[PDB]
Amino acid sequence: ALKDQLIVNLLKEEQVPQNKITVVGVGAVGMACAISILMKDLADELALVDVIEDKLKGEMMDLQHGSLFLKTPKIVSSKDYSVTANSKLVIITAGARQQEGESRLNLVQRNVNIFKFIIPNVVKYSPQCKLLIVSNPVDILTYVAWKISGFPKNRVIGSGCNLDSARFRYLMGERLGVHPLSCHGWVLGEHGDSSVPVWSGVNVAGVSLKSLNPQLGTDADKEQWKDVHKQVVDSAYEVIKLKGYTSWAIGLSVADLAESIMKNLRRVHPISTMIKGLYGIKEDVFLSVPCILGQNGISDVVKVTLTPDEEARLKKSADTLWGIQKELQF
Amino acid sequence: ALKDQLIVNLLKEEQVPQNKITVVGVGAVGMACAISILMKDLADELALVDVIEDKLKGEMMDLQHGSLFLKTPKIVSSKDYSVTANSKLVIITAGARQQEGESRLNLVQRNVNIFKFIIPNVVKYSPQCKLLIVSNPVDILTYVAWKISGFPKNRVIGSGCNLDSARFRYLMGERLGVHPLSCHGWVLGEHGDSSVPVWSGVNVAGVSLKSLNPQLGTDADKEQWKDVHKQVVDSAYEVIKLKGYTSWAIGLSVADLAESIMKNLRRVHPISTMIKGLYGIKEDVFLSVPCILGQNGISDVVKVTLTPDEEARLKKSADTLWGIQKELQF
Amino acid sequence: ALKDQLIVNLLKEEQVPQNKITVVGVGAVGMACAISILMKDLADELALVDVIEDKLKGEMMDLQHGSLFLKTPKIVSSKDYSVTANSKLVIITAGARQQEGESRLNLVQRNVNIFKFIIPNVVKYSPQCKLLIVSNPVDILTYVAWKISGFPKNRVIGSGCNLDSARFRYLMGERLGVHPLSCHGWVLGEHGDSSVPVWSGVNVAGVSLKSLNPQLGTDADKEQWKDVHKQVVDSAYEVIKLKGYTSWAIGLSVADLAESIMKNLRRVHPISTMIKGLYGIKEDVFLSVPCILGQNGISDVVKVTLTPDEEARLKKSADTLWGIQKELQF
Amino acid sequence: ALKDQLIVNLLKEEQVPQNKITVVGVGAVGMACAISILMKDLADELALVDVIEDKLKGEMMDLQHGSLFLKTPKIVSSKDYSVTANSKLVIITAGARQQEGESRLNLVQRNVNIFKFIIPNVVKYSPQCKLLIVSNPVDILTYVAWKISGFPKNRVIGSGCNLDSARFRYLMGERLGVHPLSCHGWVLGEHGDSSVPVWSGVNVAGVSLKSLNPQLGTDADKEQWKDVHKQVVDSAYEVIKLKGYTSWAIGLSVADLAESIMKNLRRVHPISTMIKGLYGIKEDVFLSVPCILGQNGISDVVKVTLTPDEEARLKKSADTLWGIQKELQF
Ligand SMILES: Cc1nc2ccc(NC(=O)CCNC(=O)NCCOc3ccc(CC(C(=O)O)C(=O)O)cc3)cc2s1
Ligand SMILES: Cc1nc2ccc(NC(=O)CCNC(=O)NCCOc3ccc(CC(C(=O)O)C(=O)O)cc3)cc2s1
Ligand SMILES: Cc1nc2ccc(NC(=O)CCNC(=O)NCCOc3ccc(CC(C(=O)O)C(=O)O)cc3)cc2s1
Ligand SMILES: Cc1nc2ccc(NC(=O)CCNC(=O)NCCOc3ccc(CC(C(=O)O)C(=O)O)cc3)cc2s1
Ligand SMILES: Cc1nc2ccc(NC(=O)CCNC(=O)NCCOc3ccc(CC(C(=O)O)C(=O)O)cc3)cc2s1
Ligand SMILES: Cc1nc2ccc(NC(=O)CCNC(=O)NCCOc3ccc(CC(C(=O)O)C(=O)O)cc3)cc2s1
Ligand SMILES: Cc1nc2ccc(NC(=O)CCNC(=O)NCCOc3ccc(CC(C(=O)O)C(=O)O)cc3)cc2s1
Repeated sequence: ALKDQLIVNLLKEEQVPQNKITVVGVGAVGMACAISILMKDLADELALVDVIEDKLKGEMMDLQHGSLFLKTPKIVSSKDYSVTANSKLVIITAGARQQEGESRLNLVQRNVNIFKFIIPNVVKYSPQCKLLIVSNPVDILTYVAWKISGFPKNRVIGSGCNLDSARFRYLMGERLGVHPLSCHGWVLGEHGDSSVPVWSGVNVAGVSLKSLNPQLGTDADKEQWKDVHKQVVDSAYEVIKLKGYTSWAIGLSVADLAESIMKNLRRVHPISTMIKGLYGIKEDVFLSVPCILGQNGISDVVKVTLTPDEEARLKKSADTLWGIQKELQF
Repeated sequence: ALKDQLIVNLLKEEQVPQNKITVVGVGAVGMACAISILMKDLADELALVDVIEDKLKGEMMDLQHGSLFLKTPKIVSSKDYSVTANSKLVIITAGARQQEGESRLNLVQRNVNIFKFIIPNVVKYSPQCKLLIVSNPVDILTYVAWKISGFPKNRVIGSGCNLDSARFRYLMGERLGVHPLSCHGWVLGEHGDSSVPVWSGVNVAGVSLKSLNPQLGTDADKEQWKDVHKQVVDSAYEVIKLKGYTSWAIGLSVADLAESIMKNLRRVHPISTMIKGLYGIKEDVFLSVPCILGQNGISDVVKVTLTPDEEARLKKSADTLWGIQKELQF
Repeated sequence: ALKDQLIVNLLKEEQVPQNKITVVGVGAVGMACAISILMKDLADELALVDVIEDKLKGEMMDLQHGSLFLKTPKIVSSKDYSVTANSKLVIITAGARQQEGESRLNLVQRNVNIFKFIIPNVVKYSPQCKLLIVSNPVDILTYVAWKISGFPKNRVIGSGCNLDSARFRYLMGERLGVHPLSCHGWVLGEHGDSSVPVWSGVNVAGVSLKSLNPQLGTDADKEQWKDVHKQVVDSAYEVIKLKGYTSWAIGLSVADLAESIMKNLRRVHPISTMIKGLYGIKEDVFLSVPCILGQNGISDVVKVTLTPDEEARLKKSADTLWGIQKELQF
Repeated sequence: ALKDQLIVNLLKEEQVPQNKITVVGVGAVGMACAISILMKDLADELALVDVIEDKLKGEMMDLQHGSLFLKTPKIVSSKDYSVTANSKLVIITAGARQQEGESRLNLVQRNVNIFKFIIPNVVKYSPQCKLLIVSNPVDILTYVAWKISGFPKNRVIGSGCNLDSARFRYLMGERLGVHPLSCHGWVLGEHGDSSVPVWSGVNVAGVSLKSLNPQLGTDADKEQWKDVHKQVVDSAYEVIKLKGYTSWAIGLSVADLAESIMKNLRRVHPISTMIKGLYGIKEDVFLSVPCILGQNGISDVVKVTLTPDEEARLKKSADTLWGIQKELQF
């Protein structure tokens, strides 16, 4: 053989991948996550899983053809979950998506049914994984993935409001003529219609915008900053109306979270987690609050100081989500 | 105003972008080129152009929303070519695509018609840009864009065989158990069924595979390495059949060329250029040969020593292209 | 020639660089600025300048030998300023450095004299550049460089407190178990002994540390957070005592500024700029305040709401600098 | 505590890093390896070891201070090897370095004595690590480290000719006006005076320079390409004569090797390995040959087909190293 005439093997020792990531679902969101992760050099192996065999194989092949231009030496795929073995991170992007004028909360029964099959199959092969839930409704589905997997809460994370806050900072950046990296502002609660803009923490270089304009984000606001949060809520629906779905911003948001987990950065992200005990919330509600994210998932929660109004709205977001949780049959 | 209570403006000046890239066409190919260019931090401004307004705006907004995760501070879009003013590089991804089982050569007239409108509009707003042609049949469309633009040949580049070569190195690497970066092999001529594998130059660490296997790539080869090239040829068809189209591999291949251009790397890439005078070729045929690629586009061409068999194959590829090319009127 | 047998030249176009950066001074600081800039791929051309012929050539050569691992195709050096022609960014690291126990302010006469020679020569060859002053005392030398150059104030930037702030954030991060990227805090004023910690602005996810601990930064503070600032002020001296000089942190700080400038990011950095007209300062004092940094240098200043105490501290920093500055002759 | 008012901890756990790198020795080379590894985002933990306590603490602090601009969340140091625990890769840059005009082989006994202390300590704390030997004479010290460690040969690697080859490629690139990435040349054998240029493998885009110029690298060669190899051999001497030592190029070469290891790349590098069984070498000689490098270190070796003269030159290099490997007492 040519290979043996060219190369002498000196070590047969087959090995386990050290930094493996799995993406479940090869729809537009799943593939945006995949390409983003590959372009950030986060994994030594990427596995893709779906139920549509041809689409799955075609997606994997297309990525494989780009290997010369990447630094992820192994890209694999299968409808079989054995292909996901030894993953450090499992990203769940499977399920029904909302039509225009349909709530993400309306996806609940359909996506819980899909999760009942995916979750156990996924956890089985990767004892060291963190579960990163992207599928909607993300908050409810992070709670669902937590209850089905039986994982500790630190290991089960929802992409939640990382994208909402990225949109909030883009929009604030645009109004102020400043890069989003230097515009700070938090959108917490549901990754949906009940999200909460934390006006009290909106700042540039530590300067509170609300200290400058105390009416910031109210109906009394001369510059109607509330319209920025309105634009954040309406973002998915405006883009869906235009191109039929969304994929790039979410793929980059998910890759941002994968980077913190894979590199143990311990950076703070507004992501879906269990908030029972915080803000007088006594139920097992999952929703976005600032979390410290690293190699063991969420190791810590940032206790944001909310004004009674921001706190009322966060509790309103938690009540909405709890009501929806009351519909779950396991 | 809040902005004025927060920020003291010291310079109101609206300066020209210095590293601008335009992508014409927001189909799956154009969007893969856009995402890859953004992940590679190649541009300070990205412009998108298409004819379908909602789609175009939606793609732009989706990319805009991921700004927090990027280093490209301005992403714009319009059907109007004024949006492309002062681009350093304009990437053409517009046009008809082949069906599964249809030659790229069969798109010629449809894409020539579209190029008759696109090219003068690009030239009007960026008369000093480098034109990178991706639309199929790439080799013929590069010639057509060169004829329409009136640009010198160095500034009209076709993505050509950059991808065929990346696929060849991926397959070679998978057979040898070596990363494609360390597997060298060139696929030249038409980015199509008449491409030419240069078996004489196929190597690992400067070790000629042909010196180890004199029948390498021939019908008489025991290991049938010619099948690797057949897999390169069938790549697009295979992927179109499974997923419906191709995008990721071409998007990374285009980002690779954009990088050599934007960064003046002077790396060698197998890309579409005029080959009149080489290998006894008399006509204005454009096809892939190893080119030195930098800030002024194609400055030089590497003279590959071809065997009588490889030469004959390239001459036939040149022959197939001119047969279509000669008939054209625009 | 072998080059002509291998390569056919198609274009004899001289080529002018598009993203050229010059580093004046090949001392530990200049070289740490160079390697960081090179590893962030910010330039297509790097030029080095010094007065020690041998040191200059050796450093230039050592960088050149790493070319295969870099994306900067041209590395050049000379004692002649013609080597720096057409730079977009010129980083000044030439000058005397302070001993242990000596103030950066004591370097003023030696460094003003050196700048009288350097600044006109840089300005002669790069009329479009941004001048980035690193040499000490940075705040006074920025003013000196601005007065000599004839450049508008937006294009004369001091590295200032970008380092002091990175140090503050690292220590804050270490205390909190959070990445410095998520620990916000600002050190303004002189890059020196009179720098000002803006406790009122110190926060994690928008949560004011001073709201949780009102005693923050005072002698009354049980956790002695004032010590974080004392460690920031003592940093250079502590590191000089241990290693003989500082280089890695300043090099990364400078490369951070180079990235916002070269890439037109419009990020907010605490860098040296004219403060006349803010905080009741009546003289042409240059010190660090949060600035929007882009392709035209400093376009805007963020007006920080300082507590009376923090403002008095800032005004004392300004007084300290003017004391030195008013005694200058050039 | 302010930390606890701000943060709620979910999980008080053992933070064993997953991608840990140790650099032993904080001289100019060790620090160039450290900066290059940090700027390539290869590790989640960097540990520095040295015998000079103040110099070590100063270097650690200086890097730590640049943390905000990095993605390596923990940088530590100690003279005690407990700090190196659970390293994936341990880089040895400790020992005497050569003076102007002193041979690397002259450092042999001083460094062997140092390796008798270092190697058992590294092994005690990271028994499963890959050992990357940089200290000179690297070929000999890789054999020394292998014998002392008792590690299998795949996990004991010498930086070897990776730098000699990058230099050769830079010089060839400069001569041809092509980026070093597209210029292929291999320098094998000792990283020093007896290194071997493989003229038969020198090429651009699979085009052999020797087929174009049959006298390439010989005395008869009109263009004197043998002078390119002489410059590779003289490089460290020329740079030591100019700047006092070398650092940038080796640091970048070492980070390149660290990248193949950490990311399981399976790239081919000319590195120090046991060559017993090749080219008529019957003894335990370590020297550079092309090696497939990944997560298990060197798993395979490319059998380079050398000319009778190139083979003779390699046997000569092997004879030189074995003669001295016999000068060893440990
Ligand atoms: C083996 C199996 N086991 C189960 C178990 C349960 C279910 N259950 C359901 O099927 C749930 C009901 N389904 C919906 O109502 N879906 C709403 C439509 O939403 C979408 C979602 C994604 C795209 C992809 C799209 C893009 O990503 O852009 C593209 O790429 O084409 C398009 C439309 C099915 C199976 S199949
Ligand atoms: C038994 C079974 N096993 C499997 C295995 C795989 C699959 N495969 C798929 O179903 C793939 C196709 N479907 C999807 O990709 N759906 C996920 C969409 O998730 C999101 C999440 C967030 C956004 C962001 C957006 C918004 O929040 O709306 C905004 O804010 O912009 C958009 C869409 C099906 C099955 S069935
Ligand atoms: C304002 C205008 N001026 C003109 C002038 C001329 C023409 N020219 C023609 O249309 C002539 C007919 N062309 C073909 O025969 N097309 C073959 C099918 O090729 C494709 C190509 C792309 C996709 C898009 C793809 C993606 O977005 O990735 C997806 O999924 O839809 C789908 C099918 C159109 C216009 S519109
Ligand atoms: C007057 C007018 N102005 C405009 C302006 C914009 C648009 N917009 C579009 O046309 C967008 C939709 N169309 C496309 O995206 N088509 C481009 C397809 O190009 C490629 C190239 C290479 C590959 C790689 C592949 C292969 O080579 O097959 C392999 O090898 O894997 C695949 C597809 C239409 C008009 S009409
Ligand atoms: C053609 C010319 N025209 C002029 C005109 C004026 C002046 N003026 C002065 O010379 C000013 C007087 N100098 C001092 O008092 N120096 C105090 C200590 O400064 C340092 C600085 C750096 C290092 C580290 C550095 C290294 O070791 O060199 C490294 O490699 O990192 C060590 C000590 C010189 C020239 S030369
Ligand atoms: C007529 C002439 N033309 C030339 C041309 C070139 C040269 N060449 C040199 O002078 C090179 C050697 N000199 C230096 O490198 N000195 C500048 C050091 O600048 C800094 C800046 C910041 C820090 C950060 C640090 C701190 O602030 O102390 C902290 O906080 O950690 C440390 C040191 C001399 C001449 S003379
Ligand atoms: C018991 C003990 N434990 C310890 C622990 C730590 C330390 N610490 C140090 O010894 C640090 C200071 N010493 C060094 O840094 N020396 C190593 C230099 O290594 C190289 C390697 C390659 C090149 C490349 C170059 C060339 O090959 O020359 C070219 O080709 O450009 C240059 C220099 C001492 C002891 S003693």
